[PDB]
Amino acid sequence: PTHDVVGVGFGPANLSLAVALEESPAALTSAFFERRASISWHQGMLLPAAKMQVSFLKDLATFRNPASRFSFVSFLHERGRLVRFANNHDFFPTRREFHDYLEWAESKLAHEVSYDSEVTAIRPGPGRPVDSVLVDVSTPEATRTVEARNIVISTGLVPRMPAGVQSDEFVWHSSRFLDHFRDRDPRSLRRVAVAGGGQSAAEIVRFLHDNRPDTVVHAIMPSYGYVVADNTPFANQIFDPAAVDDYFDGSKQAKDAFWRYHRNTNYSVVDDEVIRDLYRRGYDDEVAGAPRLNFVNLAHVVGAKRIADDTRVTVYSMAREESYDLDVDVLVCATGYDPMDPGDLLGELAEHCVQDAEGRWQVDRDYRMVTTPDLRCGIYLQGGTEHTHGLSSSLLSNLATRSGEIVSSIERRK
Amino acid sequence: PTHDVVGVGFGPANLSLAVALEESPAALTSAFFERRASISWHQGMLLPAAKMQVSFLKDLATFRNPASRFSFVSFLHERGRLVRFANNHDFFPTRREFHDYLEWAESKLAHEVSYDSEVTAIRPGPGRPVDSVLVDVSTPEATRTVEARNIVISTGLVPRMPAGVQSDEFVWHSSRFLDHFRDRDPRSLRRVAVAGGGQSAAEIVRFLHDNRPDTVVHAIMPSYGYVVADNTPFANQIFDPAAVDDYFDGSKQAKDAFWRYHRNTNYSVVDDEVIRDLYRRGYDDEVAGAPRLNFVNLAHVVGAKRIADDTRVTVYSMAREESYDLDVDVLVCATGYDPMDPGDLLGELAEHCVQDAEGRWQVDRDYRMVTTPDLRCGIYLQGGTEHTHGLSSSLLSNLATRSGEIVSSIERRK
Amino acid sequence: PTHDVVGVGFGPANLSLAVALEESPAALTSAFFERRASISWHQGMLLPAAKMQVSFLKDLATFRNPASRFSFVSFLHERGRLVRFANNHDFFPTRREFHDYLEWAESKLAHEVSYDSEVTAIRPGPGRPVDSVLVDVSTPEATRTVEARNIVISTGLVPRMPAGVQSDEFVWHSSRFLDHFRDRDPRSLRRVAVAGGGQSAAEIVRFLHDNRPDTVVHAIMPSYGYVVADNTPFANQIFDPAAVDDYFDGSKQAKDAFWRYHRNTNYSVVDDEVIRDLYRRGYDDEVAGAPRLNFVNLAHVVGAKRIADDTRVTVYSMAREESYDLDVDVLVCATGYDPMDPGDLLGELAEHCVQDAEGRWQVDRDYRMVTTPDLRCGIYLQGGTEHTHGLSSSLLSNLATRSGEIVSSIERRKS
Amino acid sequence: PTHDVVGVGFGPANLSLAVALEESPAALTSAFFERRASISWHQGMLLPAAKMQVSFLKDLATFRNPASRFSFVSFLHERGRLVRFANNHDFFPTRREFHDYLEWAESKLAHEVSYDSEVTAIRPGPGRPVDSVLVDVSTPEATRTVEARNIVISTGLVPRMPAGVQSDEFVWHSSRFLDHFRDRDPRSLRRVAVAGGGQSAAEIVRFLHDNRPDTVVHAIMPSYGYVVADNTPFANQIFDPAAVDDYFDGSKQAKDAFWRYHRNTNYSVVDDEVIRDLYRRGYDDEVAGAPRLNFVNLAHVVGAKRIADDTRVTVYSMAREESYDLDVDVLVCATGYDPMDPGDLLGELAEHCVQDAEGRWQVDRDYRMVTTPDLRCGIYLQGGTEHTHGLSSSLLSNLATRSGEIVSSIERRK
Ligand SMILES: Cc1cc2c(cc1C)N(C[C@H](O)[C@H](O)[C@H](O)COP(=O)(O)OP(=O)(O)OC[C@H]1O[C@@H](n3cnc4c(N)ncnc43)[C@H](O)[C@@H]1O)c1[nH]c(=O)[nH]c(=O)c1N2
Ligand SMILES: Cc1cc2c(cc1C)N(C[C@H](O)[C@H](O)[C@H](O)COP(=O)(O)OP(=O)(O)OC[C@H]1O[C@@H](n3cnc4c(N)ncnc43)[C@H](O)[C@@H]1O)c1[nH]c(=O)[nH]c(=O)c1N2
Ligand SMILES: Cc1cc2c(cc1C)N(C[C@H](O)[C@H](O)[C@H](O)COP(=O)(O)OP(=O)(O)OC[C@H]1O[C@@H](n3cnc4c(N)ncnc43)[C@H](O)[C@@H]1O)c1[nH]c(=O)[nH]c(=O)c1N2
Ligand SMILES: Cc1cc2c(cc1C)N(C[C@H](O)[C@H](O)[C@H](O)COP(=O)(O)OP(=O)(O)OC[C@H]1O[C@@H](n3cnc4c(N)ncnc43)[C@H](O)[C@@H]1O)c1[nH]c(=O)[nH]c(=O)c1N2
Ligand SMILES: NC(=O)c1ccc[n+]([C@@H]2O[C@H](COP(=O)([O-])OP(=O)(O)OC[C@H]3O[C@@H](n4cnc5c(N)ncnc54)[C@H](OP(=O)(O)O)[C@@H]3O)[C@@H](O)[C@H]2O)c1
Ligand SMILES: NC(=O)c1ccc[n+]([C@@H]2O[C@H](COP(=O)([O-])OP(=O)(O)OC[C@H]3O[C@@H](n4cnc5c(N)ncnc54)[C@H](OP(=O)(O)O)[C@@H]3O)[C@@H](O)[C@H]2O)c1
Ligand SMILES: NC(=O)c1ccc[n+]([C@@H]2O[C@H](COP(=O)([O-])OP(=O)(O)OC[C@H]3O[C@@H](n4cnc5c(N)ncnc54)[C@H](OP(=O)(O)O)[C@@H]3O)[C@@H](O)[C@H]2O)c1
Ligand SMILES: [Br-]
Ligand SMILES: [Br-]
Ligand SMILES: [Br-]
Ligand SMILES: [Br-]
Ligand SMILES: [Br-]
Ligand SMILES: [Br-]
Ligand SMILES: [Br-]
Ligand SMILES: [Br-]
Ligand SMILES: [Br-]
Ligand SMILES: [Br-]
Ligand SMILES: [Br-]
Ligand SMILES: [Br-]
Ligand SMILES: [Br-]
Ligand SMILES: [Br-]
Ligand SMILES: [Br-]
Ligand SMILES: [Br-]
Ligand SMILES: [Br-]
Ligand SMILES: [Br-]
Ligand SMILES: [Br-]
Ligand SMILES: [Br-]
Ligand SMILES: [Br-]
Ligand SMILES: [Br-]
Ligand SMILES: [Br-]
Ligand SMILES: [Br-]
Ligand SMILES: [Br-]
Ligand SMILES: [Br-]
Ligand SMILES: [Br-]
Ligand SMILES: [Br-]
Ligand SMILES: [Br-]
Ligand SMILES: [Br-]
Ligand SMILES: [Br-]
Repeated sequence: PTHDVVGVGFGPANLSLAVALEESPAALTSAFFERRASISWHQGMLLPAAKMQVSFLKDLATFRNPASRFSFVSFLHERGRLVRFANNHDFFPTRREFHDYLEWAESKLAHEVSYDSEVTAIRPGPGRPVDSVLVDVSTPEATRTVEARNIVISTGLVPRMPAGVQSDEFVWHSSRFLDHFRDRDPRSLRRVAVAGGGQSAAEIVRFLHDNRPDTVVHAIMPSYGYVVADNTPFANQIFDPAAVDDYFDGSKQAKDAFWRYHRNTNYSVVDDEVIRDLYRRGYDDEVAGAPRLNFVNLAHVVGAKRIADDTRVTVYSMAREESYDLDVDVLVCATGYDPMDPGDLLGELAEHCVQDAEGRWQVDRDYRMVTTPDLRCGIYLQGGTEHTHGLSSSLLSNLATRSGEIVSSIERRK
Repeated sequence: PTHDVVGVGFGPANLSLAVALEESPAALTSAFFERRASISWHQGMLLPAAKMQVSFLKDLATFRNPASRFSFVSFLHERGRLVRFANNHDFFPTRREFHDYLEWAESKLAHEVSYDSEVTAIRPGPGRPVDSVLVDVSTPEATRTVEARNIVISTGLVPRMPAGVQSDEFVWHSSRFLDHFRDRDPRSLRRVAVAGGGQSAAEIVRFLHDNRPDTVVHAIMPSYGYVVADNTPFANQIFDPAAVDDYFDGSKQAKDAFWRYHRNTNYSVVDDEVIRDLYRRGYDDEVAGAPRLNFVNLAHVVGAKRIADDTRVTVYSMAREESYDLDVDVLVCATGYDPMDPGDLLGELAEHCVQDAEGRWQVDRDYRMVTTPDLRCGIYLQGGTEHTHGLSSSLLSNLATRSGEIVSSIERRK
Repeated sequence: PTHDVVGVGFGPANLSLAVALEESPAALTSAFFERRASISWHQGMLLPAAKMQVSFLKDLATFRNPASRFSFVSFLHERGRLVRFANNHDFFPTRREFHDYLEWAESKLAHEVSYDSEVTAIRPGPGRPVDSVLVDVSTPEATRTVEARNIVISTGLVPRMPAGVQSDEFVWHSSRFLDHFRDRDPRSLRRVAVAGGGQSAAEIVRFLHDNRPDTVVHAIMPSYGYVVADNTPFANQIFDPAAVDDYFDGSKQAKDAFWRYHRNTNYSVVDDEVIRDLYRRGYDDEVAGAPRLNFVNLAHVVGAKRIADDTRVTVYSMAREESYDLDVDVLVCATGYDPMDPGDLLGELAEHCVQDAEGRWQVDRDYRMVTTPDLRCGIYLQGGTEHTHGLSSSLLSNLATRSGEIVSSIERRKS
Repeated sequence: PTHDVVGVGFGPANLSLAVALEESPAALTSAFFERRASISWHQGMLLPAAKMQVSFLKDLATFRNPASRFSFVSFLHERGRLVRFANNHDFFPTRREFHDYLEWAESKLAHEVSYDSEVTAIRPGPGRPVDSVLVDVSTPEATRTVEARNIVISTGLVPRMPAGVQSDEFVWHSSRFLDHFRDRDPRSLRRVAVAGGGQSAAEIVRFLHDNRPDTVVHAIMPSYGYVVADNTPFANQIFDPAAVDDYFDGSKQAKDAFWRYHRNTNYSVVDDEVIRDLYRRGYDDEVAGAPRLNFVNLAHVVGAKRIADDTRVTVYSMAREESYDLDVDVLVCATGYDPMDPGDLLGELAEHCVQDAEGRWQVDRDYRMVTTPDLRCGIYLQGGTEHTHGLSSSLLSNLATRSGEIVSSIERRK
């Protein structure tokens, strides 16, 4: 049995794809595979006060269909919270609530996702021309293979550690913060270093300050202070559906300009309110004569070693041009992520995929990889399109339209 | 041809009723009569910067049906302004845009509304007990009559002038502000008095200040300064549909408590931002050495007379306990409105309508007037229920649910 | 040794006064008596996040002297926090910081305040007409009497419990919340009722929510929800120095209008940010499926009794018009305060103080009590002037000007 | 008569110097020369709604002396506007008010500034080593020379036009906008192009939009939309006096990091409120069906020519890598400024001043130019220290401390 489309991974991107498929009048068969036991949307960073970075209007479907049964508003309504929510006058739900929104949408779906199912490889199906791919799925029981005309790869961002630093028992990447943190002894983390100057770093430092009154925190970052995230209406336009076209059709020079001027809409920056809350906390501690937040500015973490009961963090100071050591209990690296890269999954097929001069994957406007003529199957990317489609690639800004264009593309070809 | 329901007036309340009728699976016949040529939603006060006092989520239908084709979001989408709107991160549309929303919703409707049609009386149909009512409609050419099993009266708020003051060519009620203003010679309104301390008074003063750089304005109000409108999330819960119950089922003592603590949510109060804008304007004028805004606090307007080229306003000062005259070109009375009273329209029918101890109409929870067995046809009120249903009666807070409850009620009895 | 002026109590008002005395070129002798061991400014309510309700510009002196050594700005500078503070862009200091500001100002003063000194009575001095008063001061060791040509009474607001409810081991007035709370065992305050819909009530409920995540709280108040405090610029003008004139010279009618329209600038109301924080808290608990905040609206606490291990709170519901019992661990009554009353302290001198029709003290514009000719000794009130001077009387809005006007009055009358 | 110190220019920087001199117990003689007839602080850009970018606490003296007779608070008090101002709860005065503050401070000063006096050169005084400088001052009547042991150069930012574009009758630099705007006839500026994406460009566009209702405006800028200014509390720390030290003592690596991460605090960025107001204006025009603001993003102005009665602006589009002509009435170039150059008055003395490797003036922390032993007189810079002291140089953030440090330095060496 050969499916019209198979989705690899089940985060928000393929969820919105599933929703788009259901709402389309086109009769398309599909299967989705998620390695984890259920939807798990950055649970390691589901901190108490964490808030979405996208407006509730930017949900699974609303921008494409303003009367979707899968809209965030529909979800508030069935939960009996729409009125309460509207009273609050906040365009930004909590991460906690949005996570519930995802699970609610998944349940509503007619079709069933296959959990505990890791896709291990994608191989060319039989014959010429190649009209199908073979998808190798590993369950905890048994391995198997499914066949599909089209495949949609949406496996998410990949944690990135500082060069020369490896994750270990007392060294964590931010993505795994709560998983480690909930599993400690509550008074065996009196000294924590957090590396990074982005949203993750800021939220973790905030949480630590708010959690235990006696934790001392070292916030280590290359800038002189947190840099504000730009979420003013015009800059935010780069996430408009039409701005995808502008980036896509634009020259390399124009693409560079988007990054030069507007990377501060998302990368290595912190939300205004979180910055102000941290600043207020620092100020009040100073007034109380009990400083706890140590901001190590203009600096990078360059190494970590466990020495007896201490995690020894090597810090490079850009001001002094020298390195030194800080001793803590745990090092949290909030040092960001690498883009989704379909390559590692593609091993058979990658040689049917065209690269550009700088060796990156060519991708069509409709998120479809560029292939050899012998490949006729569709390979679509949700994620990993930073270089072709722009800053919206890893974000929640454009779920409805992106998923819709992919579904239309697939239909247009069947 | 006897209609299931006839709507008198076509403002937002009956519009939402029309929408509720179309979305209901119940097959109900209806007709709507509006005395004006088209939807005309306080156009006299459609000032340049005027904002809705209610969230865009509080539209014609969303609270009842979160995926209505008549939602504000659907409107934005069809106009191609949903993305732009979301980027603004403002819950409050402009009055101008909301007016366009109403006209858009009216056009989408399958039913056609009858314009230029004034309802002049409502009479008992032929029968005992009465199973229908007759509805007299006057058009420019003819007069006719319509028979209905239910009526819904939604005529509006009635302009109220100060005691002992009659409107005039030089003495305007705020409701007609732009009708008189528009084409009045600019060089002829150098001195304007505005009576009142509410949202209407504040917006008019602001507009005058913004629009002619030489007008001198006297803002006359009983308070020592504008009182802020309470729109904090808890107080705003009095407009929750569950709060309608809470008022309705509550004792007279409880009802009085709503008004004594929370009338500040709507009556005789001014929006925070409008207050601050006025204050900023006054401050800057002082800095510039050119005061323009004269605030006559602890005061009321008690009379007006035209004397040669001057409108002479008699002001009573509470502080001094005396009266004095103030000469201006025009007096604008932003002195508020009276609730909608169905009584005039009913005439003949009033007698089968039950009153309470204090002489007020009794109304069931579903907005249906209490009648004597002599009457079995339904008379519903959208407006004029301040005493029975509470502060939401004249407002836009609860359109979707009240219209829905009325439609359900009519279907239930049929 | 007869002093020109004696101050009873040493809160911000009398501190203000001490500052005004020092800055005045007039050579006036003065003594201040405070019952407590040191300045103690509503310490029972010094909660972690508590913020001033008045701008830092409304400090001890700035409105009268823009370049005072006692300004809040000066304080920030000396503490090396002025630059940091400026960057925060908030006009409202924390209560904790403001408390440090007061202590700092007191230390800088050339005068020394007598602490642990309770004023127990004020008596007519010798002779007629009375040219001085005698101030009875009780210390832990001894008792003594001092003599003064003028006296300034500034003893502060007085806690007010609900009628028919008495403070106790398990029934606290908000003013003493942290006093009691810091003593009790955490696992023993699982159930708390808080009565009131004002700033105190709201702050206490937020603190409980934020500081113990398994505490259940019942917020009992007469309104349908918290009412917002009006702090918009025009309404705030009622606290302007000139508005004190406007209230004072105005008829009863106009005085009543101030209260009818603008009592919501201060009484029985809650700051916008605190309301939204509480609302956010409730919302997030509902999402998590773990409700903890129970808002009991349109209601009054009418009684409390201890029954075994439970504090039984009798609540009257206005909606239903019945009463019922609610069991908790502690009842906190955030039910407000009564105005300062110079009455009790005055005793005999009250005979020489003139009352109005409704039996209240007559007070001149300069805060001096109206007296018969048999008394020429100045009695000034900082507090307790709500009926003559208006809503600024118990607040921090007008410290600089009021203190300055009292000092000027005293000096104008010395000669 | 040899002065201890001579100030060239009398803007806020030297004004704070004059104040610092008067408050210092040191008896130092001084003279100040200003080319203009009076204090003239960017009057070309004194637009109606223009706000300070710096807090009122950052005034001429307060950070140094919290109880200065020259504080902004003292100013408000004398003008009887301290109470009113505090009620507003806005840290940012208007530019108009601040200008009045300057003039007020200048009048209070005991010292008398010499206006209409343009410094044309600074030359070494007699014999070696030079112990004084000679300052050539040109008045409308005559030219004279004064002698001084120290000199403070504070001549301000220098307007910078685009490469290939010259100011003219219909091509204006933003600095002269009001001077130019005012003579013109309203009916003659129906089409205006404004180049730039910074605070100047944004304010000018907003003013045009607000001041005429028919003007069509082309906003031409290299970014995809306005970039928000970073004004969050850690970011404002860059301007702390203690941060001057951090920048000064830091390596060249560290210095680069300040600019890389935090130039957005000031350069090529727009205040949050101004951005939202422009966005609101664009939105309402679209609703009204009358678009007037044309945002020409990802673009540069590269030439201008007058052709009959139009100004032909050549625009380069990065997106299309192409240029085209845009015809208008006036081109306003809001393309920024070039930092103060100590060097152009310096002439011969420049031989005795030390450059570094990249050819830049060496400057001591106390703002004094590094000289050979042949020069012993002090040359101080307020402005032109971007390289050595950082982003605070042209700004108002640090007037009190900078002026105080310079006064102390001069006293110390005397
Ligand atoms: C803490 C935090 C918070 C946010 C964000 C990031 C982070 C780190 N983001 C960005 C983030 O990229 C976005 O929110 C989504 O996670 C993107 O959804 P995806 O479907 O692309 O992948 P997603 O990252 O959700 O995961 C895809 C799934 O594929 C699975 N998978 C991987 N390999 C597989 C295999 N071989 N076989 C089967 N399954 C496999 C993974 O297990 C995973 O569940 C964000 N952006 C924004 O615009 N607004 C926001 O609020 C946030 N919030
Ligand atoms: C300037 C201004 C602005 C606002 C508001 C009021 C005012 C004065 N309001 C309140 C206002 O009542 C509400 O917005 C609606 O107008 C109420 O709808 P009805 O449909 O109930 O009245 P209206 O909307 O007043 O409906 C009445 C209609 O009936 C017609 N009519 C009257 N008599 C008739 C007859 N005999 N025969 C036929 N037709 C007849 C009238 O022509 C009119 O069109 C408000 N509230 C809120 O919550 N948010 C807001 O933003 C605003 N905005
Ligand atoms: C929790 C809280 C918080 C605030 C406020 C109230 C409360 C309850 N207030 C109002 C308050 O009234 C004001 O801040 C000061 O307390 C008033 O100064 P007095 O100096 O008038 O009172 P207090 O400040 O009450 O001064 C009275 C002193 O006299 C002493 N005393 C009493 N009897 C004595 C005796 N017989 N002998 C000697 N000493 C005696 C007392 O011990 C006390 O120290 C306020 N207002 C505002 O405008 N902004 C704000 O931010 C706040 N904050
Ligand atoms: C529209 C606008 C608005 C602002 C700002 C810039 C602009 C363009 N700035 C930055 C600006 O640099 C600052 O406000 C001051 O103008 C700097 O003072 P100087 O005293 O340093 O320059 P400034 O230009 O003010 O003074 C220079 C003076 O020297 C005179 N002069 C030059 N050469 C001379 C000679 N040879 N002989 C005699 N006189 C001579 C000039 O005539 C001029 O009066 C700012 N920054 C900030 O932090 N917050 C803010 O709000 C603003 N606002
Ligand atoms: N509440 C939410 O919804 C939420 C929460 C967290 C994250 N997110 C999202 O997750 C995505 C990624 O955010 P992120 O914060 O996790 O990463 P970033 O990629 O946004 O964070 C990286 C930061 O660490 C710094 N860094 C790199 N190497 C370092 C080193 N050796 N030592 C110290 N610091 C170092 C970076 O500096 P430089 O880049 O300058 O070199 C940068 O400041 C974003 O889209 C973000 O919005 C969302
Ligand atoms: N951060 C700060 O600076 C801070 C903090 C706390 C307080 N304060 C100040 O101190 C002053 C007083 O504030 P406050 O909140 O302490 O007291 P408050 O303003 O007088 O409020 C008292 C409240 O209790 C209610 N109440 C009275 N009896 C009740 C009963 N039997 N049951 C339930 N509720 C009852 C009152 O309702 P009704 O009046 O409607 O009947 C009112 O809501 C104010 O000036 C205030 O701003 C300042
Ligand atoms: N209210 C106030 O107090 C106020 C008002 C105005 C200005 N200021 C201050 O004055 C200083 C300068 O502000 P500013 O806006 O005038 O200067 P600016 O910050 O340098 O802004 C210059 C802008 O023009 C752009 N640009 C340069 N060449 C261009 C070209 N050929 N075509 C199109 N665009 C071009 C720049 O782009 P790129 O940088 O990307 O190259 C930049 O966006 C700041 O300190 C500022 O805050 C204050
Ligand atoms: Br948290
Ligand atoms: Br968004
Ligand atoms: Br709901
Ligand atoms: Br890890
Ligand atoms: Br483009
Ligand atoms: Br689509
Ligand atoms: Br609302
Ligand atoms: Br759209
Ligand atoms: Br009228
Ligand atoms: Br307007
Ligand atoms: Br008048
Ligand atoms: Br009269
Ligand atoms: Br209802
Ligand atoms: Br319903
Ligand atoms: Br707290
Ligand atoms: Br205030
Ligand atoms: Br400081
Ligand atoms: Br107690
Ligand atoms: Br008055
Ligand atoms: Br005074
Ligand atoms: Br000279
Ligand atoms: Br600032
Ligand atoms: Br003043
Ligand atoms: Br030209
Ligand atoms: Br020019
Ligand atoms: Br303007
Ligand atoms: Br550093
Ligand atoms: Br740079
Ligand atoms: Br163009
Ligand atoms: Br400095
Ligand atoms: Br200094």
